[PDB]
Amino acid sequence: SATYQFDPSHTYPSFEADHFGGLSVWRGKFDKSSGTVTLDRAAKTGTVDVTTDIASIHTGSAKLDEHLQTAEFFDAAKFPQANYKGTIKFDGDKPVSVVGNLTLHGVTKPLTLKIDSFKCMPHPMLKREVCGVDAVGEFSRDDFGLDYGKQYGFKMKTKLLITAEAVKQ
Amino acid sequence: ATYQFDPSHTYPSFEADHFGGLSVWRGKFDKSSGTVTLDRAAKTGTVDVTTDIASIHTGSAKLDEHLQTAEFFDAAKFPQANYKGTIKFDGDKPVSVVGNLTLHGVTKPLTLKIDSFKCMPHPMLKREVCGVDAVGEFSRDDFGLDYGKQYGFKMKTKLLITAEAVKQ
Ligand SMILES: CC(C)=CCC/C(C)=C/CC/C(C)=C/CC/C(C)=C/CC/C(C)=C/CC/C(C)=C/CC/C(C)=C/CC/C(C)=C/COP(=O)(O)OP(=O)(O)O
Ligand SMILES: CC(C)=CCC/C(C)=C/CC/C(C)=C/CC/C(C)=C/CC/C(C)=C/CC/C(C)=C/CC/C(C)=C/CC/C(C)=C/COP(=O)(O)OP(=O)(O)O
Repeated sequence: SATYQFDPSHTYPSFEADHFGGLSVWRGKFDKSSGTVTLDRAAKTGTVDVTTDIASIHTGSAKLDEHLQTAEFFDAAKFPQANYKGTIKFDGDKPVSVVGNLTLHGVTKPLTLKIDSFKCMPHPMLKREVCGVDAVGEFSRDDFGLDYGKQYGFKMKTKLLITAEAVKQ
Repeated sequence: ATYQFDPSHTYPSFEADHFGGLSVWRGKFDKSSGTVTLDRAAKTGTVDVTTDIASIHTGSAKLDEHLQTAEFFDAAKFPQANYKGTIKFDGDKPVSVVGNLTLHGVTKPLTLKIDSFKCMPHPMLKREVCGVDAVGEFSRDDFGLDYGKQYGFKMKTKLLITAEAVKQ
């Protein structure tokens, strides 16, 4: 069993969201995350606790970024952070998913992240073990009270593409 | 027909390796512009697009600035990347763009696969808008961008392209 702290400079949730009913895909990410992983490879368990600052969104449009902070969408004044906690599941000898709960826009809903890749190595600078993952999830944003655009043909399905690296304490 | 890219819905996003599979860097370039031609009867069309290197966003300001330097893109020398290509149709629908990318002053062949294509009247502008999601992949060392190669970094770089163009 081991405890690791996410390296913010290599931990980001990226997303994909719909524009105009399939016209194109909005892609972007949140720049500021932090948290902790625990992993016990021999017991085939582990956990994640991660927090993302909503104000750190980047869409490519500074105007959209600022607009999404308002009460029409994230209401970042009331809910500055999103938080995910979950239990790591293994399939064979490697982690394969995290089953847990996301709190976004003040609302808590189930969310499972599938782990597409997992690697551990000695960190080229800090020396201690660093574990890294690529993971994916999807949710319907209206389940978190985020239904803007629904009345105009926008699809609520939101994809998450997660980069994370965590360094053993 | 001729269409101008709407910069606010046109972005090349990317995926790149970190430490030989440790994780995936994701980001995008925020500023692009250009033009599409489409003759859907004749089943042909073209793309001409330019992206500003200084518009890169990776989530890490330190990395964004390091990428500008002569160690990587050398934006003082080469501020823009430019892609031109010919649209191919798989019948009625565009399916790919076959062309050339100029990146870091080097021109190489690059094919973009079109995963989705839709045209519709634009809500606000009241002219036709066409939109695509497209993908491509290249090896960055083919453009002289080999940083990290000595240290196990993979050179395969994926492009995930969002584009919307409004009919003139
Ligand atoms: C071993 C190890 C490393 C283990 C770890 C394992 C692991 C999997 C760890 C998890 C790590 C991490 C980082 C997890 C992240 C978890 C978190 C907190 C996730 C939540 C992320 C989050 C905040 C998601 C929100 C996503 C959303 C809803 C984004 C916004 C999408 C968006 C752009 C919607 C469109 C809105 C609008 C208004 C569009 C219209 O455009 P507009 O320009 O106005 O004009 P037009 O009129 O043309 O439409
Ligand atoms: C009808 C219609 C709409 C038709 C249109 C069809 C169509 C397909 C149109 C195309 C539209 C568009 C927008 C096309 C775009 C084409 C263009 C010009 C594409 C080029 C984009 C471009 C500039 C690509 C470059 C991508 C690259 C190489 C990005 C950087 C990758 C990167 C971050 C690599 C990592 C490098 C390093 C050094 C990482 C290590 O640093 P770090 O992790 O901080 O370090 P350490 O751990 O030590 O701290």
